[PDB]
Amino acid sequence: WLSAASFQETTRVLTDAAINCRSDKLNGLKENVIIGKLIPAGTGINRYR
Amino acid sequence: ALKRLKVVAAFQQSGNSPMGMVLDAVPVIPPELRPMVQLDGGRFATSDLNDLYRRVINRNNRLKRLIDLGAPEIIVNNEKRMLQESVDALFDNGRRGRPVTGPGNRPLKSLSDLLKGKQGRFRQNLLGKRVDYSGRSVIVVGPQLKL
Amino acid sequence: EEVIAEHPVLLNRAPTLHRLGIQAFEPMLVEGKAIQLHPLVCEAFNADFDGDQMAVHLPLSAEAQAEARILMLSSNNILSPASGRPLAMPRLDMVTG
Amino acid sequence: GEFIPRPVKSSFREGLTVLEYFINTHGARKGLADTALRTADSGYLTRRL
Amino acid sequence: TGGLPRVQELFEARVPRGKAPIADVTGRVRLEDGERFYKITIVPDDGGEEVVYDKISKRQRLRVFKRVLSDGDHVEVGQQLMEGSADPHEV
Amino acid sequence: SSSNNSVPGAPNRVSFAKLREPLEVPGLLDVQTDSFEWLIGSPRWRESAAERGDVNPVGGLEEVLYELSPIEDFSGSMSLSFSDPRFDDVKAPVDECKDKDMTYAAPLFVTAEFINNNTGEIKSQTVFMGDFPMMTEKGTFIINGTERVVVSQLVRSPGVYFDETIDKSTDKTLHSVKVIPSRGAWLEFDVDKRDTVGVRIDRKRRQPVTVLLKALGWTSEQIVERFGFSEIMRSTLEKDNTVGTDEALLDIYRKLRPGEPPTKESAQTLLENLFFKEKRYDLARVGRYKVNKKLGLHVGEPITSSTLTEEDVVATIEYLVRLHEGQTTMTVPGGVEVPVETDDIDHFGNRRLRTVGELIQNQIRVGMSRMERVVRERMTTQDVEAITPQTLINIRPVVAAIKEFFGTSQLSQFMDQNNPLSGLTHKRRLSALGPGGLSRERAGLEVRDVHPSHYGRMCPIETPEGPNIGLIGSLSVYARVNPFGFIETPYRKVVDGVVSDEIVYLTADEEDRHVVAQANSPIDADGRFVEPRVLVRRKAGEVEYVPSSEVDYMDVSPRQMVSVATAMIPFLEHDDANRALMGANMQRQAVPLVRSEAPLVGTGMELRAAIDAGDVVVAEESGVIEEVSADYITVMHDNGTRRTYRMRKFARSNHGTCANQCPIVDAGDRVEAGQVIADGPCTDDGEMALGKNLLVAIMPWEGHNYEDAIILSNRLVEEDVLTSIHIEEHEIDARDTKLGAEEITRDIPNISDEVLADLDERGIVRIGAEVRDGDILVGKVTPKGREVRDTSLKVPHGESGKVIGIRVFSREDEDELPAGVNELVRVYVAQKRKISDGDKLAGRHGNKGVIGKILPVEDMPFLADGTPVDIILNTHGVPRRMNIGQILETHLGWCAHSGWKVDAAKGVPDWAARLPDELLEAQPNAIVSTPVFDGAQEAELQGLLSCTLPNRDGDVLVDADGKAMLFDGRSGEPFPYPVTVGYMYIMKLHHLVDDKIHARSTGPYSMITQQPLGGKAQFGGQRFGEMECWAMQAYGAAYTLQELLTIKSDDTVGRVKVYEAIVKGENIPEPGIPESFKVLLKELQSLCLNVEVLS
Amino acid sequence: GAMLDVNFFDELRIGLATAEDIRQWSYGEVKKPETINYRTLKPEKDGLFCEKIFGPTRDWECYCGKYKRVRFKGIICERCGVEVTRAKVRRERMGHIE
RNA sequence: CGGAGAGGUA
DNA sequence: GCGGGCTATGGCGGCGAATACCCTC
DNA sequence: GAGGGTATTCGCCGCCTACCTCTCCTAGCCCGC
Ligand SMILES: [Mg+2]
Ligand SMILES: [Zn+2]
Repeated sequence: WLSAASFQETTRVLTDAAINCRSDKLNGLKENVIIGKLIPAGTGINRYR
Repeated sequence: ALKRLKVVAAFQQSGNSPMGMVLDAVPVIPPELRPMVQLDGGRFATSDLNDLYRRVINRNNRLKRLIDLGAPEIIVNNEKRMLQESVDALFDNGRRGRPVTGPGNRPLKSLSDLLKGKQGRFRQNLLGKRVDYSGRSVIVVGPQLKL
Repeated sequence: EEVIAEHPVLLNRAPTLHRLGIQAFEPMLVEGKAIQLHPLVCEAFNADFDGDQMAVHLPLSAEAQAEARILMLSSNNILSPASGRPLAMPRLDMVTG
Repeated sequence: GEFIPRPVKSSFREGLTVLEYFINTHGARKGLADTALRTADSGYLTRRL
Repeated sequence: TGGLPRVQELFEARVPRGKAPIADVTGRVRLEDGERFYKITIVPDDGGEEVVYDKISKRQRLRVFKRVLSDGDHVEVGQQLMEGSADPHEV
Repeated sequence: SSSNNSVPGAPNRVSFAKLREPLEVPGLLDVQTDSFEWLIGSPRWRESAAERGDVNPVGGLEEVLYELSPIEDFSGSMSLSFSDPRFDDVKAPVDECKDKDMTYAAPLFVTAEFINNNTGEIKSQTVFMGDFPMMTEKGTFIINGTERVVVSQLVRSPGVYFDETIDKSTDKTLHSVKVIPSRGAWLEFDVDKRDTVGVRIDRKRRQPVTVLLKALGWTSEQIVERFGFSEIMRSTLEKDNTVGTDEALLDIYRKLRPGEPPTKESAQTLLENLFFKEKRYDLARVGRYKVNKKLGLHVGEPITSSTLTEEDVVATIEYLVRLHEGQTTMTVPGGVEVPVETDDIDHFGNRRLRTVGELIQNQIRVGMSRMERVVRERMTTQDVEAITPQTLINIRPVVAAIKEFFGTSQLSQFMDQNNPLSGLTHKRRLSALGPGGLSRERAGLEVRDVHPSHYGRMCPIETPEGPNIGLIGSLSVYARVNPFGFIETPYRKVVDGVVSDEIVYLTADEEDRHVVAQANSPIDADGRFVEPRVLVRRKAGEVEYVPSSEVDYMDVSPRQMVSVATAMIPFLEHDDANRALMGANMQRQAVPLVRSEAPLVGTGMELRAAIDAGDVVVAEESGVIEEVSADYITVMHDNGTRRTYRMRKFARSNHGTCANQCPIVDAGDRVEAGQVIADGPCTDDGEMALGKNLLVAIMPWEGHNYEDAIILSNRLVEEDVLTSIHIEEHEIDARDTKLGAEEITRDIPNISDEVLADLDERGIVRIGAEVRDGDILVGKVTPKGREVRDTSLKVPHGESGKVIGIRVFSREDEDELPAGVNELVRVYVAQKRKISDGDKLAGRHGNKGVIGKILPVEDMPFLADGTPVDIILNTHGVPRRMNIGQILETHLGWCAHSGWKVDAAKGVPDWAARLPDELLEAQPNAIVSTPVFDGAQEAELQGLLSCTLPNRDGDVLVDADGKAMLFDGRSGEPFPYPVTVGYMYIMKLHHLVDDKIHARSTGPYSMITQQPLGGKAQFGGQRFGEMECWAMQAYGAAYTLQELLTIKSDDTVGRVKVYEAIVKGENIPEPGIPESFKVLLKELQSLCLNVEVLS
Repeated sequence: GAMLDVNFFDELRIGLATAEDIRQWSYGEVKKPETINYRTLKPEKDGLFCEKIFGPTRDWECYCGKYKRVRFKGIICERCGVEVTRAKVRRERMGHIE
């Protein structure tokens, strides 16, 4: 819900996520950027870090 | 029925209750995230949030006094309507009816607006950032440089 | 001059339409008030010299400079990721000469 | 968008007359404006992609 | 559309601009010509039932494939009858 | 012949003009002045209207008062009326208001009379209506000391407007009409598909128009009588789902004010109220004339009505249906026939010009309506025989709306004062984006265009190059606005093939009817064209040939479609529209150079562009100079009177550029009325001089002038050829505040003695001290009632230069200070900026660039005689960009600099037969002019290059081709091939590198989100945009992106620890959590969502 | 979980907040629509900026001034009722309106 | 240094 | 009478869902 | 009428990045000293 909220229609995404009580597995690139953790790409892959 | 089931199953499956749509309390954002700037000359600018919070608090106190002192159900219902409109403006101003406008007929930035648009938090403060150790000048061609 | 020696600096131009809009060069002090940009990276940055400006960014952590020196160095980025064609190719005055 | 049937008959070396210059500006301004609007649209397309 | 709007309506798969009908089954076609419409009917060479594309505007031009589309011309399972753009969903 | 005869002290600037000048360029600022003196109703406007509009000369304020008054109660027992608006002398002269901060305004008074309709008692008074901002002699309103310009607005003229959109189902015409009123209510009447005609009153549901007629009381018989030919309206009649009249009336009321008893009486009242009134709906005379012209209802009766009528609506519907089906005209009874046709809302006849007078009038109108509501309210809540005019009138709304307009409007724009031309072009701008106009984000591509009606009314060139492309035009040179608001352009009535004088100012609509002829057409001085076929804009801007009998009118000059800054480009017809636009937008950015030099190859629109811009001090009346000094000329008139002109020396413009004015006359000279008596910021002997004449080569040179860059000689730096003076304005004030006692004291708490050396006894730096960045300017303490912070104004980041002037306004000196202050000390720091690498020189043709290198004068391509070229421009920029006009300018600049002599020893040359005399021989440094579209041909340039004078010895350095044989100063060997050389006029743009260089390691940080601050002013840091994160992600660089987004921006502990790590030797610490993410979490919770970070 | 922060995150979760959760978040109630007093230029009491609800406006400084030293840390003021701690707490604590 | 508006550069 | 604080219609396309008009039982 | 199948209409969402400069950020009125 974090990536979709930051993309577009933040109100609709946030309210539907709140209704559905969605949990965001911080596994994406945009989300890891938002929380300020290493992006799972490039020199962030578990192999390389 | 399918469109309705999409919303009903959401509450059915989880332990959350649909009673969260109706509020008995309203949270107040921390002040440092809605500060007032005391420019020289007493020119204290209050964020749009503080104005709406004041509207809601005023109407809540009004309705509280009217119930405590007793009043005809018509007046109390009218005050509850005004409180409902004030809270609706606070959460999402301009969605229903005429936006609550401040000085110079401009709609106020509600809580819903801090999270929307290119100016909202998501696309302004989270994705893009401002960074130290950075500068900017005009570029000119240096032909004696190396790649 | 000793401090900035061999410390990559990421030069950025807006809009950063593609990956090569950010590239890391080696800073050299120049007398003046304008960043001097090597003419071959102009096509990559899509930058001419009619008043265009560019941002400068300095990585700090040893990890960050490793990216700036290996991943992002300009000399290592010669081919366009879109098609693989060379972007540090001579053009304009070089082609005429 | 239709072509002017005149047409422009003088090069930019001989120097265009008043009418030729005007009917050339006709098409030049559309190019500039469409360039601006299309970069605006391409930014949005790139963001979505 | 033939530019950036075309790219947008492609990647968004909206409904192009002119949803030129496409063939659904192989066999010959019994197109009839009218105004503001045609009668592009495809015989089911497979052996089922005929396909119907009638009220689709006649202003829309036909397409040439392999031979220009015409009555009696054989159209394959996905050959496009009109020309222009096809809706990505139906294909 | 030459430059001109109108200006007395015109420099002898010979012109290549072939065609004559039937008319002289009007006053360029006359639009603003003549639209404001109409507003205040000055005697000069009355005289102007006398020889034209003598039928009804009424001013803007007078019109507003007449429309408003009388103000009467419901019973009609009393009335209030206004009349004879009156102005007094301005409180202070223009310089005083600009200096202090007072607005340049004058009192406004009106005679108010109160009449009681049951006692006959009449009480009259002179009620003060506030201070009215006044217009200076140039066209600028001084507001709060700052000088502002009210930009004319291209609104849509109110009235009926048809169209012929095409449906997707029916695929027919769907003719839609909208009777666009001024401050009214839209009453569209569409032809909805399925052969149905309907209304869309206001923006509510679409009831049929037969319903509207039934509400009007119209009988179905009457409708189908006047609508008999219409099958669609007949269908809408019998198929209407409504009968009678009360049904339709109630139906309208159902949507007008839902939730109220829709009684027939109220429906009738509102039907009359919305449209047929004149206090809630006013088409305005501009709209009424448009409607009458379109429908041809009342051709003879004067316009003395601004409300709709039944005839108007029925004629609208009849025109709509006749447009439907397929008509060619209509013959509505009681009026002349008119063609049936749609409306193009781009056509300049369908969009008018809200000049400054109209805008100020509208804002006064809304203020007066606000006052009218108050006076009507107070007319019923105060006892009779105690009411007086002065006790019912509350000025507040009016004085508030005036300030609202002059402070917080899109049209009251901070004036552009980069150079004398920027202001003059600002005062003649047509901005289509204001309140009641288009929006920049929403404006499409049909408005951002050149219309064939723009010819001679709006310049097709000189448009903003960014998002305002087409929404901000410029008024052409000869154009003027008619009383309604539409623009008119001069022509030259050609009669029976004779191109006769008696210019007639046609408008766009009448321009369409006739056939206009191009002035460049070959008139043989005998009133008859040479060839019969001359191109003409036929009807809808279709250029075509025609016989001389068909031709009706003619342009005034080949130079009529272009604006004032685009007319200063030489060889404009040789540049492409894009590059000419860039050059026109660049002439408005050239900075005033310390010395000025008029172009050798200008056009001619530079003396008038300076005498009509208001920076050259044109002498008021003829006389003899008596004493001339740097700060004052004293003309001793021919009647014994002396009028001393004071020169504004080293002032600050709106953009920090110096505003030098220096006298150009001697103590014995005799000047004439209208003669230029002193130069201005960018002027040389009264002509615009925005740059310098530099020797240019057109060769590529070692790659330093690569991709639009420029190579300058060091001579331009040593000799101050391009050295601009800039001035900055630093201010600080000591507010009273609730605590009190704020004082500008010298003694700075917790300060050193050395830093305090400069400040004078009062605590203000001594004028003439070079205050470098960081130095103290005004020691100010803050007595937070010792609690005194040394918040002293200091030389801001990136400032320097001497202190040239201090202005301090003291409360003890009974000054007009803001409320709650005591002192408003202000300082000026001036700095001379030489040209350096990064500055953005640019010619007049769009050949902009940034100086890539300043070579020493030794290693420069020098001619055979040793003269080093001053500038080198790359060859690859010219042919691609289609701005060859710069090359022709270079050639003619060489010819002008060298001087020439055509040898007519045995007959004049063939190529010089039509060359004007006085141009067959020119001494060196002879300034010439090539009018914008009638200048130097190519053969004449060839010839004038063939014959030029030797320099000192009998050696011609530039051959017939125009290319010299240069010597490479860097190596010595001559360049293998000849190189194009000449003198090109280039201008130093206001895009210096000194204002753009900027860097940050650490500094101020934002408050709500702890990201750094933005902008070069408060240090600030460059933004790592969203699409600069995509590039880093694509590179795979994770750690650099992480550090950039965490420990450089909003990880406060991370930031401080990173700084400590770098200053010490320790490794760079690990990141934390973005403060922005926590802010987002708190905001999401505040919405009412229990966001949580599980583990 | 995870309270404020510290990068061991996974599965950031969102959902509707009940009045009980809202009352658990808030460190007080706001029942007076005031922002600040002009004369003293200090936060009002029980307003939208109350130091007893959101936290000190200065580092280790109570409203009344009975405590202004670091050694006094974590003690809730006996007189003014504001908790003594660092001023950054005003960014995190929330209030609620009943 | 927060908002609104205007102008401008690439 | 003056100062301070408190209150109060020139965008445009896509899309979906909240709703006019007509045949059937 | 209920009901369904079609249309019809209106509300909402979206509309490149980065940067420089400037000007305004209330008004009315009711109570208190
Ligand atoms: Mg450029
Ligand atoms: Zn305390």
